[PDB]
Amino acid sequence: LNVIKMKSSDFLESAELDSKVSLAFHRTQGLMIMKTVYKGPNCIEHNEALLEEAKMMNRLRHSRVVKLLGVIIEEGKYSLVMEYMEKGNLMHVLKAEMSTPLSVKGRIILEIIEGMAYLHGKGVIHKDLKPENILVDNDFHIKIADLGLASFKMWSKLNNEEHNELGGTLYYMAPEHLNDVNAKPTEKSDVYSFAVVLWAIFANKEPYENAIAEQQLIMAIKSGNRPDVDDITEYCPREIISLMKLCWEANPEARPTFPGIEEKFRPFYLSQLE
Ligand SMILES: CNC(=O)c1ccc2c(c1)ncn2-c1ccc(CNC(=O)c2cc(Cc3ccccc3)n(C)n2)cc1
Repeated sequence: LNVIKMKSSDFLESAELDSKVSLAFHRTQGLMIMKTVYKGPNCIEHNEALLEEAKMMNRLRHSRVVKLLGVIIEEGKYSLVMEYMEKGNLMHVLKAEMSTPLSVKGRIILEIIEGMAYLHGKGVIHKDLKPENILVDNDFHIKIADLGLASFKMWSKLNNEEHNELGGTLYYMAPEHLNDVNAKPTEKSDVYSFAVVLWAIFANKEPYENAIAEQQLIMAIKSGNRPDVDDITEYCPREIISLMKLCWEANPEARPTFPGIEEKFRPFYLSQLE
């Protein structure tokens, strides 16, 4: 239940693509993901600040939030060890040859809502909610993550050491945050990202494929351009299109909270989707 101090000797591994990440087989505990944050020539000393922060992160415990299983804190090697989510990210599931049924998509949306309401209920503002931070297990249940690791203050800090040998977010970023280095993220910013995730779940693709240039898209979105609702070929219930439109509202105060989305979406899910 708690964070375990693991040793590098307890594993064997393999590389992978992510915000490096390598799957690892633990000698006695089985398959895990190891994210190595620092591998260096400098024995570092503030091991406790790194360990306490992982214990503090480990306090976010919910069925829809990725669990940290352990940490490797040793001479020149610092790694986060996490549970493996076997299907990868939500975009990989959506672009797969087999199509996800509407009932399973409905459940995925509800589970994203539950995860986000839980995080906001803990005073945690995600700032990069997007399909790559939504992980999927073999049963198609989701768990929200933060692969950039911005939420872990010291682990991010430790990565930026200079004796250490070691974007795309724009589509999901709320327009107040676009072209601004100082915009502070709010719960309503995450609600905006959820609306674009909602569109992508039904379009099975990334938004704005016809955008020629990044400054064009940034200026377009700020003037009120949104993902094309007509470019959803599959059937999206009118209730979800209405919700998507309310959540990407230009005015942040018009956007609902995740608890208010849950109250509306769950009865609809149960009555209309499964
Ligand atoms: C094809 N590729 C994959 O198959 C694939 C890729 C990455 C995977 C994975 C499978 N299976 C687990 N990963 C994984 C999970 C987490 C991390 C890094 N860790 C976190 O993101 C994290 C976030 C939190 C709590 C939190 C959540 C949301 C907002 C703020 C804070 N905690 C405890 N850890 C790295 C890899």
